[PDB]
Amino acid sequence: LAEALHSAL
Ligand SMILES: [Mn+2]
Repeated sequence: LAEALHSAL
């Protein structure tokens, strides 16, 4: 989830 958020951002 951390990196999902990074990509989303
Ligand atoms: Mn990242």
